[PDB]
Amino acid sequence: SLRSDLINALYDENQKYDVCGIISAEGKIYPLGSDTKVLSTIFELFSRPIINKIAEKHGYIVEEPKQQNHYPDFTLYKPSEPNKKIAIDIKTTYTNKENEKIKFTLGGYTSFIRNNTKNIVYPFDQYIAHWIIGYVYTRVKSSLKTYNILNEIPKPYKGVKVFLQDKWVIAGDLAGSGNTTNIGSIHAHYKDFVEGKGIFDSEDEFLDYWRNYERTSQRNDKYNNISEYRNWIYRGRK
Amino acid sequence: SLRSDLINALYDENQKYDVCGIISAEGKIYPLGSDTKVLSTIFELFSRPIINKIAEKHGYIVEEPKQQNHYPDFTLYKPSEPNKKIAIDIKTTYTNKKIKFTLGGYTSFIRNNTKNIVYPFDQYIAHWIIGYVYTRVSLKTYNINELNEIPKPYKGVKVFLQDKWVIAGDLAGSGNTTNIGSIHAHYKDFVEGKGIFDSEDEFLDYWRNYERTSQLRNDKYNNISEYRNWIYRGRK
DNA sequence: AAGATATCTT
DNA sequence: CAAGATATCT
Ligand SMILES: [Mn+2]
Ligand SMILES: [Mn+2]
Ligand SMILES: [Mn+2]
Ligand SMILES: [Mn+2]
Ligand SMILES: [Mn+2]
Repeated sequence: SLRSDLINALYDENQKYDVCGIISAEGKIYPLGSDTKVLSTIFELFSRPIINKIAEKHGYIVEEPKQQNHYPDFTLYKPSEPNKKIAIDIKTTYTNKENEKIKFTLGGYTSFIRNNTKNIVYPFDQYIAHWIIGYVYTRVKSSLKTYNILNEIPKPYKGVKVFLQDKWVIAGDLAGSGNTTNIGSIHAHYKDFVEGKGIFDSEDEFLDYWRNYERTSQRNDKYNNISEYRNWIYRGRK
Repeated sequence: SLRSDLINALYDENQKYDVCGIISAEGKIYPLGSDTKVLSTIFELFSRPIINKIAEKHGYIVEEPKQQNHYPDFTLYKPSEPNKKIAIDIKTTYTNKKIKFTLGGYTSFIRNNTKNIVYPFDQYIAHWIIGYVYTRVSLKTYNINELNEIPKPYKGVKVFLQDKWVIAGDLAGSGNTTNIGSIHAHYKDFVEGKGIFDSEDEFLDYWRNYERTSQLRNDKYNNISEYRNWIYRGRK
């Protein structure tokens, strides 16, 4: 499928190529930094050509937000099925030591999930799937000078791993951020995201949970986690 | 000076080079995107070796944050006087052809000496802003021989180095993330320092006492004139 | 002015 | 974990 081919292409590109710098049209290269702000951007730009190639191979149109601050990073759709759009979002996180547990922030829970056209390229109800291409990397004089046309240039990361999974599948029950009201993913090992070991039973449960999750702990008398939500649901949503 | 040599070096590097992609050790090039989140990152990495070069020429050690989410991008200090550090922070904004920058939070290091800062705030004697302004303009890969044909995600870029206080405005630059907003002016005003604050003392005091929401501010002050009136009322 | 867009630190 | 930080934009 488009999906099996997408993840295959991503997993494969990550194996065969290592980003190591920014290059100008004149051939001068500037090294990269080791913080997530830099790597998330690098990993996303590294993903863009692959995502588009595969989509074109499957007859899908690819569209990126025309305006900034609009989810998702990529919208894939066939003209023939305008209401079956697929949102693909690239997310990145780090770890100081490989194999440790990781967590991702999975977008806000007060924008498009609560409002059909809020901060999304197309209305939420036109997408039938929301995929997450998650990247994980172990943080790592040389990075201070410029280089000319590779191999010597030090790479600010170690053991980059990539996965593709449904957002609802890896969604957790605890916020991924406070003042920016983000859904938090499960806090588990990379293998757990690949195998889809989340906490919701269905996409509808994930949606209902985040659509009724309160903004601050002061959730006290509603629900703060999946167990409480199920009890809340059992009682009649009150 | 270090400042004049840095400003010059910045201008020259900007005139001489156009970043056009990310390159792998294998020679394959991925193009750049056209949003601030991407450009801010590129403009900053572009700034690093030059800031480091001039610092070396002047005998300053350069330190970047070891920890994420800590101001500033670059901490410079001479090995003899460690208590007189210079903070250099890169900021970026776009133009579809008057501009404004967010200038960092007003509830972190300026209210607490050790909050979100690499070194105590009181060890810094200067806070410089290297501002990049770009006019907003592929999904294919390229090789070295195709450098000149890689589409740039910007039509033109202008860079400036000014003191933070000098370009600071009086309205926030963000709400839930409580950032100071710069003045809303033309690129030339940032270069020439046509601010609103009478002094860095006034800038600091204004942002250290700016309330987070309009409700709170409406009892104190929402702009420069009101803060001045608040001062006269005895800071009450 | 308030709150979105992406992640991380305390 | 929560809350609030990191950078910008809508
Ligand atoms: Mn994007
Ligand atoms: Mn993304
Ligand atoms: Mn962890
Ligand atoms: Mn919109
Ligand atoms: Mn700290």
